Amino acid sequence: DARRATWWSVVNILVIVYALIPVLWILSLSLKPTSSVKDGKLIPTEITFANYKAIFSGDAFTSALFNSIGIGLITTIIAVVIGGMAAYAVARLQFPGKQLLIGVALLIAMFPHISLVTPIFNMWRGIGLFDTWPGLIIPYITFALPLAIYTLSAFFREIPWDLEKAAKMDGATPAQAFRKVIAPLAAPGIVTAAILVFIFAWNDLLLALSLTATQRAITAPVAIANFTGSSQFEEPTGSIAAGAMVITIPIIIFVLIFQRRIVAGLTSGAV
Amino acid sequence: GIVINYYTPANEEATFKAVANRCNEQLGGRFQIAQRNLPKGADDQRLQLARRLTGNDKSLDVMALDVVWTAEFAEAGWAVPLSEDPAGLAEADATENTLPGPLETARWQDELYAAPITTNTQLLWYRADLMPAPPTTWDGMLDEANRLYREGGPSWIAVQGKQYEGMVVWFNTLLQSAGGQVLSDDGQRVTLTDTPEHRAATVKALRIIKSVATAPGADPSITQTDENTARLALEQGKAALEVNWPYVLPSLLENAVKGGVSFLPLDGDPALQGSINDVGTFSPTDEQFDIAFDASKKVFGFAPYPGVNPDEPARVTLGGLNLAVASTSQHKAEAFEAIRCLRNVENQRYTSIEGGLPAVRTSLYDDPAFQKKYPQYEIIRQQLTNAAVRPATPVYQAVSTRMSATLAPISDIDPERTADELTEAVQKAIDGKGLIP
Amino acid sequence: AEIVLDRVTKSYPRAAVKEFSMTIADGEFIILVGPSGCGKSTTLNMIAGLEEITSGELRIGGERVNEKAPKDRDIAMVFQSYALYPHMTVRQNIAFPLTLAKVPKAEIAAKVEETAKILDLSELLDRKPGQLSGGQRQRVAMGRAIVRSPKAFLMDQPLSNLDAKLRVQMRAEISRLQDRLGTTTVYVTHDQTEAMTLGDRVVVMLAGEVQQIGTPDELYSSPANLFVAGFIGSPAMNFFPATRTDVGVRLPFGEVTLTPHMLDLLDKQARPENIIVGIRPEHIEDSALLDGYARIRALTFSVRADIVESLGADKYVHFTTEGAGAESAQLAELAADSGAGTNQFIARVSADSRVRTGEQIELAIDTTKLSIFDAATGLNLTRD
Amino acid sequence: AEIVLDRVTKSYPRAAVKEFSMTIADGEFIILVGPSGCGKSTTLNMIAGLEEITSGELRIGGERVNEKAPKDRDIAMVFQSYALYPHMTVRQNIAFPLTLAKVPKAEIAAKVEETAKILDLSELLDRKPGQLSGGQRQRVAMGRAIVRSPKAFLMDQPLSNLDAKLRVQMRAEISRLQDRLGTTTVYVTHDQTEAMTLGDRVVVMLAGEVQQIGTPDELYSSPANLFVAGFIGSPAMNFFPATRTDVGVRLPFGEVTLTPHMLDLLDKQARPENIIVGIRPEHIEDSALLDGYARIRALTFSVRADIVESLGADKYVHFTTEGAGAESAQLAELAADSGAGTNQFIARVSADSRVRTGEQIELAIDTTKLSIFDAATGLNLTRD
Amino acid sequence: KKSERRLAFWLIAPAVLLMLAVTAYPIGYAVWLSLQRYNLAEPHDTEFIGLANYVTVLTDGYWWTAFAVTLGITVVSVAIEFALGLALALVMHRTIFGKGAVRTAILIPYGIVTVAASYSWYYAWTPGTGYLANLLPEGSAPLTDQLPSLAIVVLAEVWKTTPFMALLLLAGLALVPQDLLNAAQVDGAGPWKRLTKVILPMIKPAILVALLFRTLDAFRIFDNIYILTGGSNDTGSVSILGYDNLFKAFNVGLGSAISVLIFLSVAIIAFIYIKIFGAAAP
Ligand SMILES: Nc1ncnc2c1ncn2[C@@H]1O[C@H](COP(=O)(O)OP(=O)(O)OP(=O)(O)O)[C@@H](O)[C@H]1O
Ligand SMILES: Nc1ncnc2c1ncn2[C@@H]1O[C@H](COP(=O)(O)OP(=O)(O)OP(=O)(O)O)[C@@H](O)[C@H]1O
Ligand SMILES: OC[C@H]1O[C@H](O[C@H]2O[C@H](CO)[C@@H](O)[C@H](O)[C@H]2O)[C@H](O)[C@@H](O)[C@@H]1O
Repeated sequence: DARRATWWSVVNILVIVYALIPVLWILSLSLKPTSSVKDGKLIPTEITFANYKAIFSGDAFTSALFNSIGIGLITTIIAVVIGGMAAYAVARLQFPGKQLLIGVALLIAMFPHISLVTPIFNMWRGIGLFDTWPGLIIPYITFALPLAIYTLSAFFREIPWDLEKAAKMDGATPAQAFRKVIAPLAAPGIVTAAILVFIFAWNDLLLALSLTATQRAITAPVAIANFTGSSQFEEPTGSIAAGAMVITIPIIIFVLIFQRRIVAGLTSGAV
Repeated sequence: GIVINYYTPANEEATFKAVANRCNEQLGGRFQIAQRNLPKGADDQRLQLARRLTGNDKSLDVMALDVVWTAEFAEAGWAVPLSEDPAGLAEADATENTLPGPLETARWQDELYAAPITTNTQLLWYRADLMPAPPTTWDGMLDEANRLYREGGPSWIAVQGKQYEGMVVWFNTLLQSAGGQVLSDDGQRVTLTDTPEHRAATVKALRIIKSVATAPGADPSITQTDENTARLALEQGKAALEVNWPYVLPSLLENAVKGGVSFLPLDGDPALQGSINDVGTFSPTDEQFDIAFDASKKVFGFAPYPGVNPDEPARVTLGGLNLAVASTSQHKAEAFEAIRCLRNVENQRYTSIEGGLPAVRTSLYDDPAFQKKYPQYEIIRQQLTNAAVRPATPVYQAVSTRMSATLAPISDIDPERTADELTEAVQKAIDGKGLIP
Repeated sequence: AEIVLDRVTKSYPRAAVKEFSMTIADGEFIILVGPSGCGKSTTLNMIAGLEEITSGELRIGGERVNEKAPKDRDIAMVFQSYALYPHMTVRQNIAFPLTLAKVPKAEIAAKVEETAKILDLSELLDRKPGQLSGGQRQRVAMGRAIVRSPKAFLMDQPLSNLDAKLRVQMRAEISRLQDRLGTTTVYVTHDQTEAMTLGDRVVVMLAGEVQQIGTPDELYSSPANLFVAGFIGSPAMNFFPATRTDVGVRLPFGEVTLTPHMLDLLDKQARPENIIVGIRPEHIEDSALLDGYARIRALTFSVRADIVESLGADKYVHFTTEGAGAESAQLAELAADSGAGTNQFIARVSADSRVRTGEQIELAIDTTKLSIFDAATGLNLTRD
Repeated sequence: AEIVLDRVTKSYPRAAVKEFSMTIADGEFIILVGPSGCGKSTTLNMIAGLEEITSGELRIGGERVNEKAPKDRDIAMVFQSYALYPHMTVRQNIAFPLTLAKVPKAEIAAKVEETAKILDLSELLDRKPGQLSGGQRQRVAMGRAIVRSPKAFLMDQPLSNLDAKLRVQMRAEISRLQDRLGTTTVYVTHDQTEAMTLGDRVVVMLAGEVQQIGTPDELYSSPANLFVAGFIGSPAMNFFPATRTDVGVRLPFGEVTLTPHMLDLLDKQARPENIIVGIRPEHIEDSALLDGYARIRALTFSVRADIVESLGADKYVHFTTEGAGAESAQLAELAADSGAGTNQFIARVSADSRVRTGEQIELAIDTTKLSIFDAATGLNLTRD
Repeated sequence: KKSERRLAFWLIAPAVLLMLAVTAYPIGYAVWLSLQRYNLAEPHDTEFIGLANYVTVLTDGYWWTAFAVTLGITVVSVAIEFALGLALALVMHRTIFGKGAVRTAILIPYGIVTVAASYSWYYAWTPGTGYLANLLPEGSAPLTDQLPSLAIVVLAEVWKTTPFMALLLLAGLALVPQDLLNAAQVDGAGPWKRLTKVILPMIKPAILVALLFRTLDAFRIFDNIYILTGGSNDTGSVSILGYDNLFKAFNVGLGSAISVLIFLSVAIIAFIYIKIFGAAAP
């Protein structure tokens, strides 16, 4: 029906506009020269790379990005392994009280950071150990594991373990058959859970901020939250906007690629 | 090879990078000097520093702190006192040739805990292209801005109005100027309303704040105008006036040479071609400074800080930076050689001449080349004869946040009940009770 | 290769294969019919090595095998689920068992292509599973069995998910390749009519005990018990629990004057007081039709036919009658899955018959098709 | 309701509901039939207002139903998947349309009790579904319809979601229900046996238009075309091409002479070129039996038997030949999905037959329905 | 029985070595630490005190203002984020076009770094600068007044958190068979009762976990107030009060009492869902 198809065509662009303009705004506010800073036009003029050149001029961002990625990978891997090791027992084993073990994790996933920050800073994790990566990786892992348990449990409810029964008639030895049959089906699940943990662990500001304060471990959200101008007497907003555009630039292209996996993992395969 | 982490607030980074480079070139192979930025804001500057000592960081060596806090660090046993050089030299170098006021900020109880490096008071900046003699009284200043508002001109006052320790500077200048003070001389008790003369002082100071906060044609965001906004408001041509610090000078000249401010087209003159540095700083030649300033002085300029009464020149509040050596650094004899050469008598020539901060080595204000290149020098010296300190006691910061938080909006205050409100909050902060917001 | 098993057992918190035995010669497609919740899948799992023999023994001709590992034993199962490895191509899914058995890649390329020519996959084989039709998918699961030139074949109701027109089609293809292989083989089912379409000897269970076994024509013509008799054949037998009267059974619409051809074969033992008599709907005639001496003597009665319908070339015709329908021995045991409204009896006429719903129809019956069982036991008096 | 529908014209960017017209009436039970994809569900959706009437009109009572809203456009519907709201009680699932229609609580209570007695649900209407499983839920779904006493009814195809055995009770109770109601109903299927059972008329369609419609016994006995004759009476005829023959027919195993009455039809019009002969699996017999005054016209033959069906209520065999019989006007659509083969055939034989596999099966034919068809259009010549 | 139980307990054991000594132990230490006259600048002397930290937080007005503000922002943000997220889910579920364009766009505000999403609003709502702020009247002062400031805090958090909630509702909703709706539709419900009477009573468990997960995460907010207003004008939410009382003043005893009192308040919110609404795991 051409009128209702037009109405849907309108609804589709409206929701795209709602999601994109507060992003394109940052790009435009960054690209606007300091003459067009304080000029109210959203449509830019005389756009310049000078602010982006000023981000990479001096080593201030290199360590923030490189530490964000390093912490992302290590907290992903340790969460994926122990979260998968839990998820196999949560799916395949049928032990008494198993609902408690899944129930408590989805609660501590939501726990209030401004509680945890006081005791940890006043412990051997801030007085003994302090700013080096373990002082973040240990709390990061804790908020990551529940998301690993949920998403990996959803993938292990999806795999038919009766494929193992078929495999145990395709010869017998599981140390060959299970190894060769099951891993190709496990892979798209585990890589999706790894992506979602990497992103979910990326942006917990209160712990990233409160436990670091060095050129090592001052991760990408903290770097921009301490940043307040590239220069002495330039209007700082264009430089801040450039920094925000730099920091976001990886994770947009990252989620842009893996969309089916991302929505399936959160939706437990429902879409 | 060892490197020394020199912490600085972010407002004077390019200056301390130039100073750091000089020192790093002068020192030879001993060790490197490297700068680090704390935030721009006058208590976040403390937050990110105390967090590096409450946790035992080894990446903290030399730190620039605000003249207001030092009693707290000293009483906490951080910021180890200047007696402890193997060279013995820092306690002499700190005493050697300073302005006397800043040096008296740097000792908690007889012993020095830091060495002064910069000091600053405030100047009343004004647009000579649209106004006559710089309004002396706050009342006359509001009168002149009212004229400009009715004429349709740059009506804003651009005061340091925000809920932070950098605003308590302003109020405490008004209270000191009106003849009151926050704490007793001994620091042991409140004194905001100790005598009915103090009641009159504080209530007048609050009326004056309320007046500037609410007069018709005021700047819309004046509850949230941080210090950095004031500089920008004048340079944007939106304010005919401000009461900023002594460093708005070069920032304007720089923002007139590198394209920028429409009322001063110095960017149009061949004399300034290549005058700005390839690191992005200004740093003109002597003739380029002189022509930039001689073009500016007809449009833009300064005066001593306005009075509460018609004829009582203000007890303007003392500000600055004191360098200290941290407790936690593993080596530290090397950090004392760093502080000595960071406050070197040549080194701080650049700190004023191009960095905008007033130097503390006394002779620089007598020297002719400095007195030429630093044209505001005589007003600063003058004010440092009568400039009021903030009350040195370790509770200061806990008081100053309580006082500011009681004046949460800068408008919207009943002066009389707010005077009691200030006394109550300040009392509780000396008592150390309750929660800071 | 033949197989045998004896004295068998299973257990669950339920003796699912309690005291079973069988022999499974070359070429025998043994069909294991019965109600769901017998030891069906579980006995095929025992034979496949996926289940535990709690007592008794199994033999693949070459050895006893209940003692043996899941290595060897009943090779070449196919799955009721049509289970496959969906990341692989269909050609790879056919090839996989031979590649796991280290078969050379030229030997794969031959036996994969021959199997894909036997099956309906010769064009489709380059695709992944699930991107393909369910009969082809099932066919790949049969390919998985076919490729391993196996000792046996195990079917697991492989017509499960198909529509009926495709079930009977694939039943022919299974018959061809069962005969072409000559394997000893097995196929469990709950479908009685489908079990008549192929296979050398039906076997039937009440739960874990064999009720009967034999070739399905012998099974249909000479059933041992009312349970196995009533389960067999498409038209369910009209059963009358009844008084075992001296003339033969006196059903009140048209009494059975039983001739000596069974009545003297009854009188060779002490006669029962009560019986259940069964007759096949296919054995009734319209009494207004047929020809010769049968039209007089065929046990005739009239009842108001409560429905009729043609089914194409015939008419199924329905009516109600008296009988002791509240009691059971091997009858309520069927009523578990189906069987109610005991008074509703059914008959079969040709489409040439002028009969219709809602009229008094004369029906004719004879003693050649009659069957009788103990009202106390459900065991047949007519045959073992 | 008056049930008059015409000129579908719903064709997609694909003929879909393209030429259809219905002419249905009060009290009728109609079956809609064909292969998958014909627009059977889409025409039911247009009747239900789930699509709006593109061309012509849909009417019932005095109403332009074609132009009406989806709400109450068809006053009852039932869905194959037994559509049932899982959070509710079973009683609430039944009451749902009546509480949507805001009927008073005493009327709800009386009518839900009535409905839950019209179906055997009186012990279940208190319990939630899933606790009330699919074997009861199948009844609950059609319970929704009954609370309206609906002016017209769409059945969809309920029985095929259920397992094959229970359909004996389900189809009996569905027919009883229609008997108890005395109102119009329509049904859809992909199977001819499901249509012939309990139907008043059958409509067969393809590509959004009717191929033929009528009473099912005429539709069976008198098909419009050979592809329709392959659909109704699912044991389809053996079909063979011919050029022409001056007395009757030629076959791979014999000849037919019949009588002049059918040859008159062939010479009744200009259709003597390529033609089809189509003979049922019915009208075939074992040549050892049915001899007599008819035996001279029984036209006996024999073919080697490869496979047999032998359940004893009746019997039948496959038979085979060689020849280029792969021709199709539209018959490939019937060949595509069951029993596929160019020279593959079947015959019925009575239970008295004793023939087996691996031998020459001697057989005879009954003249009284032998039939002939246009090779160009597929049309039946003997009766439309 | 015991064989797979033994295997399972040994496979679970790492995920209770972690998520105990790095959750329950920190909290348990935070309890003891709340019982102390302990200031972080003088660790050489400390004293046990019975209740004075808890009584202080329970009676000082700066706790109650910040606390009441988090409840307000919680209920206001969650209600809007739900009602929008529901509509957003339905659009991306039922749109007729190639939906991958919409699925692309709806992930972006989910994925994006929370601080960068926040500077966007900070400049959009500052006068003479934001394309949005520039179309308020002169003298409007958009960001400095308390209630307007709270409105801008809410806007950033609904724009940032509603896409995740639209996925939890979508996953709660895409399970629903279309024929249940076709039935409600031919029975004459229309769209309003298709939503209210038909589908919502199915999706109850999924909407309850979605509301809970948005509620606790909306309670413990920080960055979108810190980057955007710094707790000024008394706008500071409950987490930011627990920041300043440890790193702007050093009384770790009181900052530990805030740390516990937050956590018990979150626990009581979770209890209302888990008991009074059931809300069990999906
Ligand atoms: N591993 C097991 N543990 C416990 N009980 C079992 C197990 N395997 C089977 N059973 C029992 O056997 C029954 C399942 O039937 P079985 O697997 O023997 O064949 P079936 O599935 O009934 O046959 P069909 O596949 O034809 O339906 C269940 O009711 C269950 O009680
Ligand atoms: N809303 C629609 N848009 C486009 N095409 C449709 C729509 N509804 C139905 N169709 C067409 O109708 C067909 C599906 O319904 P139809 O009754 O024609 O066949 P079917 O339902 O698959 O058959 P069966 O009911 O036997 O499975 C599809 O092939 C499709 O092209
Ligand atoms: O000169 C640059 C410095 O200006 C500010 O410091 C002044 O105002 C303070 C409070 O904000 C006073 O306490 C201080 O004594 C003054 O120097 C600013 O706070 C600093 O960060 C700048 O470095």
